[PDB]
Amino acid sequence: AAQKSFRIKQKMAKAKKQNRPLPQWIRLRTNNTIRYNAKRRNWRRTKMNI
Amino acid sequence: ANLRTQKRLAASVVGVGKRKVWLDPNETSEIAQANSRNAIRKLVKNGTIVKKAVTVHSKSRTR
Amino acid sequence: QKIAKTFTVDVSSPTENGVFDPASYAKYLIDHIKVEGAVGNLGNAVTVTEDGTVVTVVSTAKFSGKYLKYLTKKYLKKNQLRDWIRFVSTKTNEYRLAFY
Amino acid sequence: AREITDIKQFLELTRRADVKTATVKINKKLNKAGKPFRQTKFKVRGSSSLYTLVINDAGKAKKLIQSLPPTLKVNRL
RNA sequence: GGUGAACUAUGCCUGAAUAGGGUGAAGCCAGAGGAAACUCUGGUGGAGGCUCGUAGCGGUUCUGACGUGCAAAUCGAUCGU
RNA sequence: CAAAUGAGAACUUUGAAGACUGAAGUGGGGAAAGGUUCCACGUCAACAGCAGUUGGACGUGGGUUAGUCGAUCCUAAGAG
RNA sequence: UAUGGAUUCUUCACGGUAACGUAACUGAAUGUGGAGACGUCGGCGCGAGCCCUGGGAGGAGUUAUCUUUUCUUCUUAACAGCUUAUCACCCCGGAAUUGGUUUAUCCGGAGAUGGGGUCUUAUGGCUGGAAGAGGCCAGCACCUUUGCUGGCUCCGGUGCGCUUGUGACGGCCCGUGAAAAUCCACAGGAAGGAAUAGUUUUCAUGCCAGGUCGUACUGAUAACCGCAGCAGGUCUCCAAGGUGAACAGCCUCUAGUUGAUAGAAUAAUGUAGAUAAGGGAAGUCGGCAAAAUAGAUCCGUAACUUCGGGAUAAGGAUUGGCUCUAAGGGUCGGGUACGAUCAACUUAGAACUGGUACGGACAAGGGGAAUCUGACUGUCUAAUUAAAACAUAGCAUUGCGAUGGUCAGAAAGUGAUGUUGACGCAAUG
Repeated sequence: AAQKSFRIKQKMAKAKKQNRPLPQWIRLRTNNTIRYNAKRRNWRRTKMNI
Repeated sequence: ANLRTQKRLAASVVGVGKRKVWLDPNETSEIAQANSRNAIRKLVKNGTIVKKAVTVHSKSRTR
Repeated sequence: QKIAKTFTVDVSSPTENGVFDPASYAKYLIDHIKVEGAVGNLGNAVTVTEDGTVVTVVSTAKFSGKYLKYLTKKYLKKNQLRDWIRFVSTKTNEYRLAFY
Repeated sequence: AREITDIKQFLELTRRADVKTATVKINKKLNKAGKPFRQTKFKVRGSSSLYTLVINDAGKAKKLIQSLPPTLKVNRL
């Protein structure tokens, strides 16, 4: 909704920042098994439902 | 090329619909470089982009 | 009531180009301008004067620049001079025939 | 936004000490179809308002533009 | 021992929406007939949980389509209002 | 239909046609809801039940400016 | 927070007969009033925008032939001043031969008509804003930042038009259609002030500041919910031309799309549309499905009836085009009975005409005679039953006079009816 609240916009911002793929450099760390971001979100696939 | 942005911009700049905006099929490169409202204004002033005339709806039979 | 509206047409450019006959164009004007609804009933109401290069139509009855442009367009379409000459008003009632 | 009718109210408005700009607009209009006169609008810009004095006489406009002190910033346009 | 009235049921509070026609209620104006009482006629007017019928709301029939569907209830015509 | 783009075009872009929605629209805005889907650039592995050079996809970014619009204030059914 | 203006040796203003007017023109406690603040429908009036339309100033289209032609631009915001109003109100005067007057019938000795005024500013007009903007044209200088230079942007008309707003009214109800914050005003007359000065910041001008949060986009045959880019569902504003009664259907303008896996062929059976000689329900549980009817005008219309209906009953006829005819209106006066200009669409006739066709597509009732049943309008089994079921008005019965009836609560210094009182509440048929 266009007329949001500040809490809703803060949640928007947090989810926006979290929605990003794995940095190319962390994949090269020693003893590192994390290959990709397993918590990725699309606005169509999964709703934040807040 | 892909001049969807340019067609939308030309409609917005010159005040008619995308159905009336005419883009020159021989200046595709120039229109492609034009990526601002100022450049689209340059184009419409240069005649590269031309407002199509309004489709006629005569009232003669009605009159 | 007897206000004389004067519409001047500059034919200098087509005359110099050599593809226009101002005398014939003016003659077409007198013999095709219709007054009250019928042609030739210009009972000394409108006159066309030719100086060779600028044709002037003076009028006391109902006459308009839109009428004059319509007549000129009809003549250039009859003579197949369209797509070559434009009828453009430089000033109010100061029309001309442009070539380039 | 406020229109001034009298020269005396115009000249007591000029010396109000809150005026910084005075714009003069030259207009062409029609008194008779054969006599298009010139109109002058002196737009004095106060803090709250824009006053516009109107003059249809070229001579009166000239005398007003002369009597206006040169200290005020006059934009002629 | 807890969670639900975002569907739906029912109140309440505050908002919004609903072409064009048919009929012609009370009230009012004039006229005719008549001894009278009164009776009659023509207008006007614009009532109704009135009526034909869009939007809307619903869902009669085809027991039509579909029926491993568009859809765990939809689609089309025909319908109720 | 043609041209351009491209390794590749039924599907992209441009032009020319032919159409449709037909102002209780397939138009222009909004409410709830969504949450960045908006816009540009690059790009086609997967997705768009054919294709794809296109995309609401993928990657990187940019973008939402108020004394006057709204909340904020008031009270309603009510909650407490 | 200061200056001007206003107000004083009659300290807190004048004018108007009055309605009331003005630039101001003290005003505490206390009290009161108003605005906020209100339903719906109908017709009428006014305005805005849109539609339509004439001349003129530009641009575009057609031009075998015709058309002064077809399409398009000619715009004015918030805000300031002046002015403009139906309704109301004042003054004079005193009315039946009652008069005024609305589309609608109400008003007048509680003072009508008439004459003269006052007011509200919805609304409109002029000016300022503001042509300097916007738009339409023409031209100039060109890997040029890109601009600049000339013109124009004018004047009308109409309406049962559409939509919206407004006003004065009328109808409806056993229904009479929020509250509060806020703002103003009045009543009263506490306090204070005047002759070298004061009173207001409800007159004008002037100075300062205005924080926080939202704001992109979709809003749906792809941005929401249905497991999905699902034929489903989901609130609302704006709304051009023609036909037509019509935000019907059908065709167009502005705007928007051209998105639904495609190519070839045209077998059977399908799904959706149709047409059929003669018969005309013989089909079938049953006329299911389909057909027939259908708009408008005129004519005619039965039984029955709760007199309102039935009723569009039943049943007939007409309908095009073209050329005419007729009727229906608004704006000025003789020295204080004769005429002139224009929009505009309704209705009724007359010829003529044609492959007797004409609501020519679209759109668009089949009807009648009965029986059973429910009075009706309305409601329900979302997703197999819309019904004769439920509701209903009407009728009747029952309880209860408040320390009460009916019903809640584990209790309660607790509750619903109840902001109620037998013309009420409660419980039933």
